[PDB]
Order: sequence, then C-alpha cells, then structure tokens
Amino acid sequence: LAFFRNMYDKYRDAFLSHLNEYSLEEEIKEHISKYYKLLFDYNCLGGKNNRGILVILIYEYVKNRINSSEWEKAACLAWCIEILQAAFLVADDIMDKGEMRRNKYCWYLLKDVETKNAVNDVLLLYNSIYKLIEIYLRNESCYVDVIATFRDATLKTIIGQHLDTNIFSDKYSEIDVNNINVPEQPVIDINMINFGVYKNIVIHKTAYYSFFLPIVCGMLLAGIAVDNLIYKKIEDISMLMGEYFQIHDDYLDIFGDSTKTGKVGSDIQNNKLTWPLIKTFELCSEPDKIKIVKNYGKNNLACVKVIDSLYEQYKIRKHYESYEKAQKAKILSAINELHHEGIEYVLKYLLEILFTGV
Amino acid sequence: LAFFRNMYDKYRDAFLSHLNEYSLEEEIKEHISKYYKLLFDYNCLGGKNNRGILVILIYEYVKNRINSSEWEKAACLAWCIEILQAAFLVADDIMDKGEMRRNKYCWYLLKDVETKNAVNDVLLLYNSIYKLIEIYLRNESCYVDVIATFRDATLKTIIGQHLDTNIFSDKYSEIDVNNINVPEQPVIDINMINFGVYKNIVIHKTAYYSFFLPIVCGMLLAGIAVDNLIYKKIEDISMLMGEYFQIHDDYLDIFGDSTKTGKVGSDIQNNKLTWPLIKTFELCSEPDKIKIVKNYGKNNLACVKVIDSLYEQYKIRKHYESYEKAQKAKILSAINELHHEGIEYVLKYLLEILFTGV
Ligand SMILES: CCCCCCCCCCOc1cncc(CC(P(=O)(O)O)P(=O)(O)O)c1
Ligand SMILES: CCCCCCCCCCOc1cncc(CC(P(=O)(O)O)P(=O)(O)O)c1
Ligand SMILES: [Mg+2]
Ligand SMILES: [Mg+2]
Ligand SMILES: [Mg+2]
Ligand SMILES: [Mg+2]
Ligand SMILES: [Mg+2]
Ligand SMILES: [Mg+2]
Repeated sequence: LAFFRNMYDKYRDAFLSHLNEYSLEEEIKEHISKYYKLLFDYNCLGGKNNRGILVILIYEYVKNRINSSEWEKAACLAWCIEILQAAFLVADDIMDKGEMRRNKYCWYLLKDVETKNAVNDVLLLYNSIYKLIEIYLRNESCYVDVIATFRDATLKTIIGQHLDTNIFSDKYSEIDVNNINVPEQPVIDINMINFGVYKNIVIHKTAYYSFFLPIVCGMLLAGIAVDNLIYKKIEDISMLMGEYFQIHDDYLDIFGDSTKTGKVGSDIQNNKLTWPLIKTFELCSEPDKIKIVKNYGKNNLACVKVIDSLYEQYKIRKHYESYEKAQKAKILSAINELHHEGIEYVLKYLLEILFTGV
Repeated sequence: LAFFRNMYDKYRDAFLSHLNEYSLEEEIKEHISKYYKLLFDYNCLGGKNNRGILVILIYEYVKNRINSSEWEKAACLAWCIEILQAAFLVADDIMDKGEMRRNKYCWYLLKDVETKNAVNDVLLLYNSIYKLIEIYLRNESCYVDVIATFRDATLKTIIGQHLDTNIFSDKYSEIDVNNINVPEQPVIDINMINFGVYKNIVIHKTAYYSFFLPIVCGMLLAGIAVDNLIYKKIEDISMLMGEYFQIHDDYLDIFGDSTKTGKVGSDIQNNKLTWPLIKTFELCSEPDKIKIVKNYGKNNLACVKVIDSLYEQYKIRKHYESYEKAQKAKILSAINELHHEGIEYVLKYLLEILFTGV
C-alpha cells in the first residue's frame, strides 16, 4: 500500500541486473546502466499510480490476509502495470506530438534521446515487463494466464490507438502504397462523430489496460479461477470506467490547468474524436457545424480559438458535470451487482480517487 | 521452402480472425481488416526467409521423421520468426531513416501510414507473434520455454540496436533532461573504433535472433532437453555466424547493387560503426583518419564519396574476401564440435545459402 512506492528500486534493479549479465565489455555495461536507469526513473515515476494501487488493493481485499513474500509478487505485477503505462505514454507522446508529460519534457524530445531512441526504448520497457514477471512468478500457477492477460490487454490498446489516430483519415472514407509525398490535410468526417464509435475507441484504448488488466492480475494472483463468471462482470464494469475516465481526460484537454494536469491540451489541433466534439455536434446549430468542420484539426491558433469558444458557448462544462453524475451512478449500479464485498469496496474507493489519487 | 511459403495465409488469417472478434462496429471492422492485411502482406513477404527455413530444417533433421499436424506447429514458429524480422525491419527503417526495403518504399514513408502508425504497427506485429504461438502451441510442453526464448532474443536485439544507434553519441564519451533544443551533430569517437566493441554490437543486434532463436526453437519443439550442454555450443556458433553475417551486411552497404539487395546503403551517412570503418582505421594514415572524422556521419553525398573512395584506396574489398575465408573456417570448425550429424548438416547447408537463399 505504502509498500508499493518503496519497492520500485527493487524491481528496477532486478531488471538492470539482468542487463548486467550480458556478454559486453565493462565500459559499455556501465554506459548501458546509466541510460536504462534514467529511462526507468524518468518515465515510471511522477504519476498518480492509480493502476498499480488497484492491483495491490484488489489483491488484499479478495483475500483473508498475506506474507511479505506474497506481497513481493503483488507489487511486482503492480510495477509492471506502471511500466506498461510508462511505455504507452512515451509512445503516445510521439504519436500525438506531445510537449510536456508529468510536468517535464516528453522523452522523445530530449536531444540525447530523439525519436530513434524513443521508439527503441518503448519496446525495451515493454519487454522488461515480461522479464520481471518471469523473475517473480515463473513458478506460480497463474504465470501463463498473467502473461496472457498483459498480451491481450496490450493488443486491444494497440487497436485502440489505431482508431484514435485514423478514424478521420482518407483511409476510412484502398490504401495507396505509392504515395510517399502528398499528405492529407486533416478534416473531420461527420459519419464518425457519434458516441457509438467514440465508445469503441475509448474502451479499447483505455478500458482494458487501465481497469481490466490490473483487476484481473490481482484476482489471478489471489488464486481465483480464470473460468469463473465474475470476470465477465468485471469486464463490463471496466468498460464503464474507461468511458468515464477517458471523457474526463478529454474534458481536461480543454479546461484543465496544464500545470495541474502536467500536460498540454492538443486534441483539437491533432484532429481527435473527443467527447466535447461529439456533445457540441449533437447540441449545436447548422451554422456552427459548418464552423466546426472548417476549423477543427487545423494547427492554427485562430481556428483552435473558434472551437474552444463554441465549447464555451454551448456550456460544455455544465454538460460534463451532468454526464459525470449520471455515469458514476451507472457505474455504482454495476459494482453492486458483483456480490463481492471486498472488490466492491476497492472499486468504490477507486471511483473516488480516480481524479485526485493517493 | 515448399510447405513453408504456402502456410503464410493460414497464420496471417488466424491472427486477423482474432482481431475480427473484437467488439467494434461493423464498418470499423472492415477498415481494420483492410489495413492489417496490408500491414502483414507488405512487411512479411518478399524476403529470403532464411531464418524461417532454418527452424523448419532444424526441426526435421533433429528427429527421425513427422505428421502434418506436427508440421503445422513447426511452420508456425517459422512464420513467427519471419514476423519478428518484419517487426524489426519496420522499426530499423524508422531509426536508420530508410528509403527502400525489399525493393519497395519503407512502411513508415507511406502517407496513409507515417511514423505515428509505423510505431503502433511494430508493437502489433510483435504481439501477433505471441498470440500465434498461443494458438498453435498452448498445449505443448515447450510452450513456456519457447515464449521465454523469443522474449530473451528480442531483449538482446533491443540492446543491440541501442548500441548500434548510440555508440558514437555524447552520452558515451550524463543525459541532459533539460535540453530539447541543441541537437548534437554526429561525429565518430576514436576509442570505440575497434573489433571488440564491434563484436558486442553485432552479436546482440543479429546473432541471437537470426541464428540462436530459430535453432533453439526447432530443438525445443523436437523435444530436446533445455538443460542440455548442446545449447551452449549452439550459442557460440550463433555468435560466429552473426558476426559473419553482419560484416557481410556491412560490405553490401557499400559494394552491393541496391536493386539486388533491395535497399539503399546508409551506414556512413547515419554514423554507424561498421566493419569497413574499423578496418580502414587500422590500416590508414593519420591524414586519412582526419579525413575520415571530417566526412563520416554527414548526410551529404560528397562526404560519403570521400569515405567510399578511402575504402577503394585501402583495398577493403580484398580485405573482406580474406575475412570471409578465415571466418567460414572458424565456423565450420565450431560446427564439427557439436557431434550431432543432423544439426551439422543443416548448419553447413545454411552457411552455403546464407547470401543467395532458397
Ligand atoms: C512499439 C511502440 C508502440 C507502442 C504503442 C502502444 C499504443 C499505446 C499508447 C496509447 O494508449 C493511451 C491510452 N490512453 C491514454 C493515452 C494518453 C493520451 P490520449 O489518450 O492520446 O488523450 P493523454 O494523456 O496525452 O491525453 C495513451
Ligand atoms: C518499439 C519499436 C522498435 C522495436 C525495437 C526493435 C529494433 C531491433 C532492430 C534490429 O534490426 C536489425 C537487426 N539486424 C540487422 C538489421 C539490418 C539493418 P541494419 O544494417 O542494422 O540497419 P539493414 O542493413 O538491413 O537496413 C536490422
Ligand atoms: Mg493519443
Ligand atoms: Mg495524447
Ligand atoms: Mg487527451
Ligand atoms: Mg540499424
Ligand atoms: Mg538500416
Ligand atoms: Mg546494413
């Protein structure tokens, strides 16, 4: 619980210790270690760690208490999720052309790193996960299923980003394998602006790895049978939380202090299907849909200001407040159908600190 | 090459079929399918497939013959290696700023793709491997070890590229987390120009995934005990072949026909530690080391020509011929110490078609 934040060095060093036994000259081993120590420290730390904590809490309250050897396996899984998060955020910042993350410059922007290194380093963080899982859970019975869950959550997240990045592109309105020169100028597509499509995306890009994966890890580790019907109930609660979480992420993109959120809002300029876009479209007048189509997705201050002002005009802040209230209720209703008092507590607890933390 | 080249569609479609069962609207499922079918087709096909073939041949000759159900598991592992190769090459081309690969434009250059998609797609190809391995070998006893081998070969390759890309950088002569502005202009470092360091790199970036991984897969699948002392003999032969193979790759970078190799030589402009660089440095005069340092790593045709002409002047073509002859001998000497006539045949056979194919 507090156990968690202090176990970081243990797992970081376990992994770095694997690197250190490679057949490399000694000057090179030292340099590798400096680099990969910074990679982990810079990218895994400084987060709210809600996904990691969720593995730890699910583990405790699924059981009747847990020795400090069993805790070591729990916290390992917990840091793996936080490393997965690190890997994804490094990648997302390359794809979304990010500036700031957790209040510092994005990894890929550092001049001793650059994109060439950033990409390589994503795949390293990602694989570190499974090396760590092998070190601490090779001999557990859930081993194969735990690595199977990380794998299948990751795949859903990958398709998730794929749609996040491409739902408005010419591709989706045959792929031209001879064009390496003429870039499409980003333009929204009206057919795609609807909650149905938005849910598909947000569920795949967020719900599985942020909520399903950590919940299922804890349970798997605590001995709960994979075949059990509680998993399909957990999957549906995970879908609702992810929707709830991502829409909040989208709200912060427009209305959050970039010093408080740690990052800079870019959804409009990057042509993203976001909840405020969809809500404004279902509420606004025809003259304003034209105004939306001719200003969205353009990396141009005056165009962005048009869209932000429409969001002020159509009182989107008030509409969010209203959504947050209704969804929180749909979610609590789903939690109370689990009939498991421990998980129910953890999920209610999570639902409260989802935006604060700690 | 018979069974193998025709089983592609089977494994491609298995995986695409997994994607198609995701909870997505039907118009999106169709678009996903077009895209991911092209991703596989465009990037897995058109290679010499030497690593795939090596899994198949090791599998046959380790045994006394194999039903078409057991062949299905073999060819699966074989295509997984070729998919791994595909994933790596898509990545390498982003990192090395590639133009052409297997005689077509690099994936990341296509305008419907771009880097943002290329990166996402690498992680998808990579994860497709383990999904496929689960489909066809979940119930085999070597399952856990086979996925353990892919994982540990990939890690070595990642550190391999890391050194390939960074051996000459200021990092390696402390990383500044506040510099996003002053990009270092690439310049060689004299201390690093030596075979010792070169071996470290080429072994990690090539030897493990191109030779050790496919050999060890076949053996694992054929029931050979993981603990056996034949594996450490196989590892050392793998190091010698990888050195042999990569040096040839480096030679082709300057002296190969870009229509025959399918790619454009870029080692000099990208500031790479290559075998010809090291050999020229061992042989050349001080006025030419200055000439090397001034012109290497600059993305400029006239600078590259200066270095190419030094490579002509110092008769590097003849020096390669000489290396190829001695190493081929060191390799055959190692093969003959295996005391296993089947593997010995496959490895001798591989050694011959390593540059032609088929
Ligand atoms: C092999 C290298 C390829 C690996 C790439 C795997 C793709 C997974 C990364 C994307 O997954 C994400 C899911 N939800 C959230 C984010 C954060 C951002 P947003 O969702 O773009 O709004 P933000 O925090 O800036 O608002 C990222
Ligand atoms: C997270 C996304 C990145 C995932 C990390 C995977 C990086 C591993 C790439 C290793 O790639 C290669 C290994 N050996 C050989 C080559 C031949 C190339 P080069 O000579 O090394 O440029 P070529 O001459 O064929 O162009 C490539
Ligand atoms: Mg994004
Ligand atoms: Mg983003
Ligand atoms: Mg956002
Ligand atoms: Mg390279
Ligand atoms: Mg290259
Ligand atoms: Mg090369």
